[PDB]
Amino acid sequence: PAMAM
Amino acid sequence: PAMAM
Amino acid sequence: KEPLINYLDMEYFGTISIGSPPQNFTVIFDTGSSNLWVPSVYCTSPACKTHSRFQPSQSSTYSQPGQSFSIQYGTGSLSGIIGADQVSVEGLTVVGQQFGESVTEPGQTFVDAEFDGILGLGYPSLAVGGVTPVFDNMMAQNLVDLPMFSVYMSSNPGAGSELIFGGYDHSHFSGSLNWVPVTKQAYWQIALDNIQVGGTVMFCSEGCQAIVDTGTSLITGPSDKIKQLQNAIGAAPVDGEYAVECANLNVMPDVTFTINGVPYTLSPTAYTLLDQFCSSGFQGLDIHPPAGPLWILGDVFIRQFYSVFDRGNNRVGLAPAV
Amino acid sequence: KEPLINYLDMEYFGTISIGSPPQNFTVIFDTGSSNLWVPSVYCTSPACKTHSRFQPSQSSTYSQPGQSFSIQYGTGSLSGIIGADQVSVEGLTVVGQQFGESVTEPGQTFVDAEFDGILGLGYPSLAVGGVTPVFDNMMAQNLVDLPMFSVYMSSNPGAGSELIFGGYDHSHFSGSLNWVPVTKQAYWQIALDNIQVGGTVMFCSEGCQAIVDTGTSLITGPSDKIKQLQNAIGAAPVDGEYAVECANLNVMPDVTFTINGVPYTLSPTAYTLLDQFCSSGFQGLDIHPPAGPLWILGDVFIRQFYSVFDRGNNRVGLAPAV
Amino acid sequence: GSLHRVPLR
Amino acid sequence: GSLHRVPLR
Repeated sequence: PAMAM
Repeated sequence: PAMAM
Repeated sequence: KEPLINYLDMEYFGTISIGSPPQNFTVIFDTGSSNLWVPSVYCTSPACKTHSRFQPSQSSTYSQPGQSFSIQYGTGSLSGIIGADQVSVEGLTVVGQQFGESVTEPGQTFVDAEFDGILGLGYPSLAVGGVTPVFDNMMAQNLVDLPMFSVYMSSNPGAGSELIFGGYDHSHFSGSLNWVPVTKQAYWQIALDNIQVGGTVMFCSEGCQAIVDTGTSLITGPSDKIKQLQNAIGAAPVDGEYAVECANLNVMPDVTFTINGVPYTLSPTAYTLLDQFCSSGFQGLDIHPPAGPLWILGDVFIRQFYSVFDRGNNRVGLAPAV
Repeated sequence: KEPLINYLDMEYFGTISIGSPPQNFTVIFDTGSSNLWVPSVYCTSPACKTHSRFQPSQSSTYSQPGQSFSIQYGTGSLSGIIGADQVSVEGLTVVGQQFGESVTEPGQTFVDAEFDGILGLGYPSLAVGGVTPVFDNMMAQNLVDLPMFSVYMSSNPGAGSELIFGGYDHSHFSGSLNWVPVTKQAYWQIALDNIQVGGTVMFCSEGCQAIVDTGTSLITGPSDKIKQLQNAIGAAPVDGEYAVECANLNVMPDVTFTINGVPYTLSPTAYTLLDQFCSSGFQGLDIHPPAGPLWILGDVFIRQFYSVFDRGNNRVGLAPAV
Repeated sequence: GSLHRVPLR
Repeated sequence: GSLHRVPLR
């Protein structure tokens, strides 16, 4: 999964 | 089914 | 106010269940009203804390019609919302039955009332909010073999006292049933030909209206007529009730209610409460017009006369209890 | 009584949802309290009829913990039962959040209140019944990136006014944030060094306690000190509020609150409400011990100073709003 | 024919 | 880092 900001 | 009384 | 003050005195109680799983409640079967209501878990009054309170969230079969409710028993309103769920009464289970979940102050004295709610058995015209009464649902759902129910109230020791839905038990009464037509379909209202004391007509000489009410403990009537009846039988005022000397029981007069031409006689033994002292089984209660004035044949009367309530033919059956 | 009288005046509102499907409610985000409550469908008061009322039976995710509740805002109690369900606040959804379903009389004036309930953002020690506050659940459920939330209250035209969970927006304030330690973890309580008028110390010369409360419209303080403050700025008593001649605005003195050694100055333009007439943004409100006495930096203050509430470091951040 | 009895006390 | 904004009126 993409790493959140 | 049995007839009820 | 005390909304339920007329139900706080000696009553008979039964048990019912609502919801899945079942939530039990002690209720009064009242032919003098037509709604079913029990305390809501949302009633936070101190008076509700000592009773079983319906908890909607714990019942998988509960649903809310959307309408709220408010009922009056003559001494203050009781309000809440209307709910629907399965209601069970010993052997029978009505599905989708609507009832009230009371929230507002029920009255300080309700704190020690031995019942939680009331289950009205009167006609639908008396039901508030046009909510279908339990017995009407029983008939509509074909749960009873005959469109009637009957009540037996035991004077001794009230062990064998019972309510019967769908018929009557001939072992609770002698002779054949005397039928009386219902004059106005709201309460189980009937007509009295006259009321006599000592074998002499003294009231309603020209006839008057009355109702057979299981929810009323004594036999009531216009307060003024009752006073005349109290001293005619030999009763005397006390703290707030009318007492009678237990000794003069055999010297007191018979009180007879003539219904549909038949005499319904109450010996002083029958109209006197032993509750070590002896008090009067009669009390004043003025029902305001247009409903009243009315005489109410309560438990004191029913104990002497097994009563049958027939919705199929709109009549009342009476006969000496056993 | 009027349990919510201190919330009936100019407030900012937001929307939240409870249950499945969602039931919307307009609430006040109050850092001056810590419970979340909304009207219960079981509240039959006339005052509740004009509001959105929570209907438990319509929500598949609702459950009842079993405990009832009662809250006090200083002018009367509000009671009901505690419920649990999913609560949504723009983007975030807290599961199992407990809240109150109020049933008792909320107060006649609540009839026209523009909000339905209140969502407290204070510390858990202020929560009644030991019910976990919404923001504490957000932190416990890792819904926010930083253990803080911030509030921006727009003075114009309040279009851009917003509450931010999980951080702050630097576009709403100039310069760097000034941090103030929370002195007592209940309300967001802080210490004032002193309050001065016209550049001269006039109150709390030796320091006093205050709280930053979004639920309070004006800036409050001990009623006696406020009177002294009212005539010092040039305010005058009227029907029930303090008015000021709009003309003498430029001749009125600055009111400065010194917090943690930093001056927080309010020009008369900032502490005066235009709501065609001009009135005082200050009002007396005596909080009883041991909690009070307190000064309350309400919306009037927050509009001038963007506020950041940080539970991670137990402090408040302030800076000139933009 | 069945009778549905409800005990009262 | 995400900001969860709640409009107020």
